Amino acid sequence: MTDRYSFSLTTFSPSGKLGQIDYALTAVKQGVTSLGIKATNGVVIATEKKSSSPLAMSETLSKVSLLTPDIGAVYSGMGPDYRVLVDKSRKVAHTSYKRIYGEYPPTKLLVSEVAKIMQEATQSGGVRPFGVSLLIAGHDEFNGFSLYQVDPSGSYFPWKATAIGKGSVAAKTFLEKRWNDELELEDAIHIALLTLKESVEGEFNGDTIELAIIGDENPDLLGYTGIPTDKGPRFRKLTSQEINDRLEAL
Amino acid sequence: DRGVSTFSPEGRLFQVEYSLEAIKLGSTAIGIATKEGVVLGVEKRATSPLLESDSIEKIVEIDRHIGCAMSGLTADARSMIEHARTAAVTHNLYYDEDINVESLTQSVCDLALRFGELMSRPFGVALLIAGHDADDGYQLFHAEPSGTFYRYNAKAIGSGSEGAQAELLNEWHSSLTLKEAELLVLKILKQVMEEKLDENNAQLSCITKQDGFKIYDNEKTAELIKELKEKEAAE
Amino acid sequence: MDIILGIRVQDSVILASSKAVTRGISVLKDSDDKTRQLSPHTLMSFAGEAGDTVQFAEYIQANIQLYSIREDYELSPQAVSSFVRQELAKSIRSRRPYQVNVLIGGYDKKKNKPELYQIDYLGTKVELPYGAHGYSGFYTFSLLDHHYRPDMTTEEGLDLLKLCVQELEKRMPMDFKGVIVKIVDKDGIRQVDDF
Amino acid sequence: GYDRHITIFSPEGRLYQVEYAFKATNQTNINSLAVRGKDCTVVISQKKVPDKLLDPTTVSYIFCISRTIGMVVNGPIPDARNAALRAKAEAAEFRYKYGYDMPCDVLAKRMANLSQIYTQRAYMRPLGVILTFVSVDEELGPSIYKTDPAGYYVGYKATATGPKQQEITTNLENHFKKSKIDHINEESWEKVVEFAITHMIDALGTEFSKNDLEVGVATKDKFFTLSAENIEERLVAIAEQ
Amino acid sequence: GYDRALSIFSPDGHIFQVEYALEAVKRGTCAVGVKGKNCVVLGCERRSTLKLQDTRITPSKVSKIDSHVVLSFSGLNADSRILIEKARVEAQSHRLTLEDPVTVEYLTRYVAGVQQRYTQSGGVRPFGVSTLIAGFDPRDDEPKLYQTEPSGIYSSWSAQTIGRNSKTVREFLEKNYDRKEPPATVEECVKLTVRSLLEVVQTGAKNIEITVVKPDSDIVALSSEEINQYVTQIEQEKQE
Amino acid sequence: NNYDGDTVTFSPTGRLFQVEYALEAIKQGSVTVGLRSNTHAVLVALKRNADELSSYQKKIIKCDEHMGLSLAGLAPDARVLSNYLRQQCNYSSLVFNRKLAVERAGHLLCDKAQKNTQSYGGRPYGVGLLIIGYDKSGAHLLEFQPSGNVTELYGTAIGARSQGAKTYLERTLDTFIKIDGNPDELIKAGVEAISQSLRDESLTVDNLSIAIVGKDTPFTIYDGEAVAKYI
Amino acid sequence: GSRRYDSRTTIFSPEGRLYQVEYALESISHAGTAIGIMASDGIVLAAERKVTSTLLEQDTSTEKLYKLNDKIAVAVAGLTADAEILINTARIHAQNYLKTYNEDIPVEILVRRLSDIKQGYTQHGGLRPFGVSFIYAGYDDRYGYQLYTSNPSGNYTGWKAISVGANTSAAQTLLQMDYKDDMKVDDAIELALKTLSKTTDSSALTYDRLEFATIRKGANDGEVYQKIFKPQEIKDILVKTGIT
Amino acid sequence: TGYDLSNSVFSPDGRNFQVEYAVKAVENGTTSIGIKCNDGVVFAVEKLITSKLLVPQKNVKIQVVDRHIGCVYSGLIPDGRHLVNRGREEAASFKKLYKTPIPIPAFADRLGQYVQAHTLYNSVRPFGVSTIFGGVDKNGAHLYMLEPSGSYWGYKGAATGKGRQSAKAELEKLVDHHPEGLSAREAVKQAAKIIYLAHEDNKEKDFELEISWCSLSETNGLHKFVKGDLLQEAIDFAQKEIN
Amino acid sequence: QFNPYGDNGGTILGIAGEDFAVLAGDTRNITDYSINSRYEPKVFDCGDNIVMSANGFAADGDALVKRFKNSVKWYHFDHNDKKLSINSAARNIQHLLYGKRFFPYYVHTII
Ligand SMILES: [Cl-]
Repeated sequence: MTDRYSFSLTTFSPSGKLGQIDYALTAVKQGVTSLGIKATNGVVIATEKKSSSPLAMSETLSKVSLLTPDIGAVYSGMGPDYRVLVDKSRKVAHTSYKRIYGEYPPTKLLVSEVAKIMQEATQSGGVRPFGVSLLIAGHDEFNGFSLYQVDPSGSYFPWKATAIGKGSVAAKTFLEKRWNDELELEDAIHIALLTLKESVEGEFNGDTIELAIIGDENPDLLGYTGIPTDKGPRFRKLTSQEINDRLEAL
Repeated sequence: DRGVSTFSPEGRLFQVEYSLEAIKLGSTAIGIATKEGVVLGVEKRATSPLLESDSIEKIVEIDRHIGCAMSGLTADARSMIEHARTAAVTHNLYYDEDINVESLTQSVCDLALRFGELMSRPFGVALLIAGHDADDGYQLFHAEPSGTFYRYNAKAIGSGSEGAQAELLNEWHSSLTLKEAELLVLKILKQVMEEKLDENNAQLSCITKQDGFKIYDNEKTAELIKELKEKEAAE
Repeated sequence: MDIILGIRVQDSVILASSKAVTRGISVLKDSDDKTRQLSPHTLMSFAGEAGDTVQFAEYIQANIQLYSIREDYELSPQAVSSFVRQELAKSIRSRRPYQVNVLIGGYDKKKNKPELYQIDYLGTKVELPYGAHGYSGFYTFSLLDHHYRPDMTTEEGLDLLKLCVQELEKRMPMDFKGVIVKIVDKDGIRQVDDF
Repeated sequence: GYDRHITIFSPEGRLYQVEYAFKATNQTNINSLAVRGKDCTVVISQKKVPDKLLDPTTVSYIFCISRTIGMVVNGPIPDARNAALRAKAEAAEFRYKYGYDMPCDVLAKRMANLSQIYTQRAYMRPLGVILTFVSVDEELGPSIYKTDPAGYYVGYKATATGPKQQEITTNLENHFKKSKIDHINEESWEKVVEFAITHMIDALGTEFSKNDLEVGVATKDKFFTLSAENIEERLVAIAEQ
Repeated sequence: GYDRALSIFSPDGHIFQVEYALEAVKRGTCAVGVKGKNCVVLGCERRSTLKLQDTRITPSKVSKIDSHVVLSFSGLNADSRILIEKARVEAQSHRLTLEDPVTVEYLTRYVAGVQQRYTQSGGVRPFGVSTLIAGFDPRDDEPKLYQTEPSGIYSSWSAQTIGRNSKTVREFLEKNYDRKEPPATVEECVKLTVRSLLEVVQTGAKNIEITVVKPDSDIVALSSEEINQYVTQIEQEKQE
Repeated sequence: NNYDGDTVTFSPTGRLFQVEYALEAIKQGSVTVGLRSNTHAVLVALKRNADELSSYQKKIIKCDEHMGLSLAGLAPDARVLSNYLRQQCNYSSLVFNRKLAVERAGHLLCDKAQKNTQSYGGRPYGVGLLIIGYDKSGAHLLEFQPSGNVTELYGTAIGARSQGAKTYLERTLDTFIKIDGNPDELIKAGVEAISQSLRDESLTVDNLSIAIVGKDTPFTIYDGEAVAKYI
Repeated sequence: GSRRYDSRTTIFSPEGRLYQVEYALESISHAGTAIGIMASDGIVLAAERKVTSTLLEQDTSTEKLYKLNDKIAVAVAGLTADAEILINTARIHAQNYLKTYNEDIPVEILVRRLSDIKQGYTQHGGLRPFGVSFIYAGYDDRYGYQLYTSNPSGNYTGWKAISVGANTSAAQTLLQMDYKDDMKVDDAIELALKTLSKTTDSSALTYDRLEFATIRKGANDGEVYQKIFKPQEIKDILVKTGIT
Repeated sequence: TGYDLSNSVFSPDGRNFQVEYAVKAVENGTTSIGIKCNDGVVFAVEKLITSKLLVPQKNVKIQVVDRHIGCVYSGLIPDGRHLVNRGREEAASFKKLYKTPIPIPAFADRLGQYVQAHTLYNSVRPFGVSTIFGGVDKNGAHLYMLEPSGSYWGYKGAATGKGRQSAKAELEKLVDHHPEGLSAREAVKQAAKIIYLAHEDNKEKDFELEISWCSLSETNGLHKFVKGDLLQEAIDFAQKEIN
Repeated sequence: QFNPYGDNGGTILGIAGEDFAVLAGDTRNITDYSINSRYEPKVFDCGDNIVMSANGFAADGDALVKRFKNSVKWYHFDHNDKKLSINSAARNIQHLLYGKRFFPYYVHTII
């Protein structure tokens, strides 16, 4: 018995390709489109809620996840792989940072820790790479707002705006025309909804779209009062109603 | 590929059988047992004339009463000798006595099959273990990588083994003197060796109850070589 | 083990270490050298628990010599002293700590300056103009406070050292059988045979 | 093609072992169904006992995981029981560690994460089973959550699993289009079971005796399975209307 | 832990991994060892496809194991560092327990034992390295020169070469080296070593490294100009 | 063919080829015979040599004062298994002050051989054993096969040409079973049994190997001039 | 068992080469080119970013040039994720040395240890090697300014000027042509950029597709300063040498 | 293909071919049966007499677990012994912790999970035995049958081995003709008959009969072997029915 | 606190002649002021013409004799039924005793 697979399942081919990483990226290509846009006073991340069945409750399945109060994440590719990455990402934020420094990690460093986990699945024994690409939006005091992409290889890149998955090629082109360095958060949400309508085919409403923002602090969502320095989470998930309001003036 | 500890359809371990082929490529080693002592001789076989032949160590002491000759992948024998020397000294420590030649051989042969997926492969070297004890007297053993050992009155291992063994079959009798056995090893070595036998490319040794295990000098062997040539020309 | 002294002067470091080895009511030896050369320009004297002292000294010596071969380069006295301190700092929280106190006298060839470090068994390091371990310090420190000057020569340092040994021989309870003196300077390490 | 033997990616970004585990799901040739009432969650499954020598009471694919959670499995019984034992242990440990009964959806996620590990780690094979968890959660009310060999899971208004799953699914879809609500508007669990059996009869097109069915019911603070006579009583009520 | 038996026997009785490790040695730059009457000289080739090199900081081919023993090699450079490190550690460990520096034979035996261990241990491949180990035993003036190889066998040599085109330079040494009368002086020994490398090298500029080891820890490396003088002298005598 | 790479693989017809190949190693081995009466149990073994200059490979091993075996196949594997039996017999004596039953001895060997046939990396044992003994329920003879299968018998034989001796014992069953209180006659029957497996060679003084255990007889082995009586 | 699926990453070819190391080098040859040039009064590190997108955040980005300590930096060529694993190890190793000896780690010692880690992955463990080649640029008080390179084999060598990644053959010829020993930093800056400008696979070399860094003694009196160039600073140095 | 070369690998059908190959080894083995009765169970097995040299009554195949459970199996005999050794460890640790002897359904799952575990990895081989087992506990009598895949069910009657179909047919008749129930002493007689009838499928070598039983009334809820007069009475009953 | 040692009393005596040797010992076994047995032998024939007694704490004494008797048995198995000489037995017993140097057998052994 015991795990006898102590050797790498991802290796270099004669051409220099790492096959399993390439094939993981192919799985991401098949995945549903998700995107992220950075504004001057915030960041928006969005994706389509592809329902497996109309009997299924799509509210129970959350594609956009809170990692820290000021950091959020969305993906394209294999959902189960994403779910466990979110669990590990939330934990590593505590174990390797918050329990040491008494504060949440900045976006770039949390991204770095997630990238490390994904890199190890590329080299460690008896495992395949994760079949997902992440988009991680976040805010911190000294770096401000930021948006990162993380690939199956463990590589990460900062973006002004980008898209991943099914219709990423067209969606990136759309964002190049609309993006400027003077965009306000509401303008970025508007552009996000426009970009996403192109890739979505069926119903386009608050129930089939999942969208969250990294913006101003939310004291009402904090849950308590009495500490002035604690002002609330910058991460907020837009409700089904809030999305539909913006779809009328579209 | 395939498992290291795999049986063939004939009922033999592939790796053990392949290690035996490596031993056939090795240099010749011959042992002869008499009532006056046991003689051990080896072909040095220097790969180049610049190589200082006296540094070729294919005959080796295990204890004062046990000697050892080797043939095959000789580098593999180092840990076997190390184990044998430890086993011999350890037994003396535990029991205040010399260890039996057979018990020493058994201890070495226990390492043999300790391979698989323990070490990664069998040993690629065969050993001739010669010695003396009070119970069974002068003895010669042939220790293989199969974990098997046979006692022999006389035995040859290495590239010229089957030709030398057939010669030993005819020449050996129970009343051989030590001097007769020394010459007989030189005679048979000279027959199976590629290059011409002399004191530099061949080495003799013996183990007697009185003086223990001794490797002969190149001066002593040279005289035995000269004595051998004269006796063959004398009839 | 008992008396080890160290004096840093203008151009050298001088180490003096007692020759006696005593066990019970018997002086087993009166010519013991309580020092090891760590490198050509670094010398370490030692004192403390029996066995621990030599075992520790030689362990450090081996490590520094290994470094010298690996890099083909001599570590600075400051670097060696820091390495030694860390080993003792690890040791003190071990199952069985090294009960050894050391002085490290070295000549830094890059700075062209002598250096004397005092380290106790807890891993407590200090750089000093003059140092001592054990009960010796209770006499020699006050003596050196008075007579020591920073610009002294090696000869002046030896006379200053003679003054310490004389005081110890007068007021110390135990017979420590004199001292072996060694000088560390730009030209390396040498022993004074007539002291 | 060793990329089809272990759980590593194929050139087109697929895990064939996971896909083949899905096909093992229908090896038993049994269809299951789950629906929610106001106060309850009902799950029903076909019971096929082909051999006459079998003890029919021991032939079951429904499991009582905890006092509040029930689980029905679609797949071979060895993997089914493997999953059942693990879930029971996980639900027990959860209660011990965190001081309250493990919710249905949390257990579903946990088992789904375990299933995900088998799709990524090579030495472990996926289980060839689809696990449907049912309860009346104290926070979320009547609950249906379903796990598969891919490690995917999601909540359900209602659901069906098996070879003829699609026929049952659309049958339920068409009812909820008509009723305009997320559940069966019914007071007693007895009539919710009657609904479940009635709509399975319509979808599959077969009639059922008392021994052809297997029923599990989740109410507040307990999940229980029905006996043959409890089902027979239920079948009589359907026939008399 | 990774357990796979990588070094295994083949039907014909060969361990291919060990034999393929020898091919790596054959690819490596040439290295030569010649021992005279009162000295040993280690010569080493450096390939000249690498210009813009920094020779101050680039790892030297000949490595000091202790103050009295040196080690040169042919084959995989990265592999050699592991053997050299282990040897240097064992050298200091021997001084610590035996209170005497290693003999050249002992140091060779240790390094050869390490190389052998990697030929029948699970999860590891053999060292793609053959070494020339030279020096003088403590309080001894007899020169010592040993060779090791991936299989683990080791032996003593009056003169020996390893690496690429080593069979050519071995041919040269076999007729030019007299056992009855070895190079009597340092100059004679260095010249014979340089001559032997000039059969293979190309140019005698910054391609040849020479290291001379003499008794009582007297080791020095020759500079470019010093080596170039031997190259200039040999070529003028050649034109005859 | 494709299903004989290791012991962990079943063939399409449900066979374990590595176990069968291990069984083949026994057939190549030199013949050995086992038989018993109600009072004594006897092992007879034909020893094999490399050549005339070599010794004859010892086939019989003592496990306790009341138990031992003969081997056929890989001798080092017999050494491992006999050593295990020695330890188990010994554990029974030290802990329970109880002589190990010959039946339990068999059960222990069966379970030790089995584990090597169900796990990756390992290999089956390549040797067959005939265990004799005298315990609280009288004389016993067991046959061990490296598949794990252990069988209690009145008489049997394993190795090359073992079918000849096995047929003889099947005919002689009624005779030799009643040889009670007579060691030399029970051996004679065993020596005559092994003689039915001989071809071109005959039983010589340094070729034959006999062992016996019984009611008032500890397990003892006879070699050399001590077996000249039975030729 | 699992033997069936083992690639055997740490074995020799019949020619005596390490398959996986050779294939890792092939991978690295497609990575963006990185150049190191050592002058008498400093060192230059120049690297080309891999096909940039206009919506990439350029100022808050790090892909090629990483800081190991105050005196040592590295230029990366290959898998970035692999490089970061090794960089964190190197950063820790430098701090271990400082903690032990109270002195900044000599450049070669850091390089050797990082190279020894790479070597390990080629000889044992059954894992794939790191698909990374480094250019180490650093200073210490023994050898002064130093350039090294290491590759997946774990072999390292010292250089006056060197290139890694794509088009090294062409890049090394150009460096060999115009390099001389009495060169200054400002001249080396110009050489580094000119070489990339000619070897690049892009249409034209721009500020947004480059990472640049210097290690001078240009601080105040006998101390070393590391300058990781900002986007605007690269834009200015590109105009100042007349490339744009 | 190659899907059948490694254990724990799903074929495109969703099948584990290695387990199905282990079933072939079971089908090759001798016939064994189990009969559930009024207040207990009865086990029986076919022992092929390969030779006259086999000692009668002294190669026992049926195995006891704890003091109340009987186990019999067909296929690779060593694999069956390994499974029983585990069963005994499982039963011991249950009784150690919970005091009461292990219930039969509880015991059945312990074996089931263990056998199922040997279908999860390629580093182990599936079990080459189908095991018929059962006994008496607080809830009464239980009979089970466990297969290489780890699959088990409760049974009124159970059979496996080379003559399983002949035995199954004969078992089905008993279930039909005795709806109210079969007694313990009757089940022993019936067990003998069914083994003799199932021996028609293995009739080259003649055989030896071996029976055991657990009954609340007859054996006081403990597992015992049927021997002597009661065994010979059952043999005679079987001999009379074949003729 | 639990004390793992005890004193079982008794005394033993060994004398050697020219061609013979005797090993005597009383048969009384005690704890404190109570008699446990009037006949409990503590002199044992261990085979190979070696007699042994380990007097003091009887539990340690019995354990030692038991282990030496076993050592003789395995000496035969491992060395072709060779007779264990009295000098070899003595050295073997030293290792048995010193093996528990830091938790000793509380006995005086005579062979
Ligand atoms: Cl989890």
